[PDB]
Amino acid sequence: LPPGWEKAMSRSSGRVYYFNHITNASQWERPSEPARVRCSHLLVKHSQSRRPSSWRQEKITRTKEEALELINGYIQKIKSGEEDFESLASQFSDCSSAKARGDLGAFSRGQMAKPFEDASFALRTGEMSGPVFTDSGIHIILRTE
Ligand SMILES: Cc1[nH]c(-c2cccc(Cl)c2)nc1C(=O)O
Repeated sequence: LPPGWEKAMSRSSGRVYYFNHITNASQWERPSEPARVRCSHLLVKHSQSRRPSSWRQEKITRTKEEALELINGYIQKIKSGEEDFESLASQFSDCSSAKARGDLGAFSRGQMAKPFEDASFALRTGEMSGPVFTDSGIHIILRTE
């Protein structure tokens, strides 16, 4: 199985699934290193972010755990096809990258916060992370190239 990926048992269903401890991705389907990758992300900041401020809201008051709830909801809507990643990022990301549908451009190792970087580099093109925690807040990351 590729980097980060492990088999787990579903506690609701009893079926095996796969989890990635690097990107916090999880899926039923069995899965599945570049010098640069290109990603977009959606950031939900909280009261404990390094700067609890954004273009959406001057003073970010939500708790870390309320932020995780928002992230989980967005992942649901992306996975169900109810909303697409780009649209939720444009509307709801606390990163200024929201204005470019969450697109950050290409980057190499040594540039991003390590949890983000490691998540980005362990995704394959087209793959989406689960909740990824950094000092900025909580991200969902989409590897586009
Ligand atoms: C507004 C913003 N974006 C990011 C960011 C953007 C891309 C990757 C990572 Cl790790 C963090 N941090 C912030 C912040 O204000 O802390």
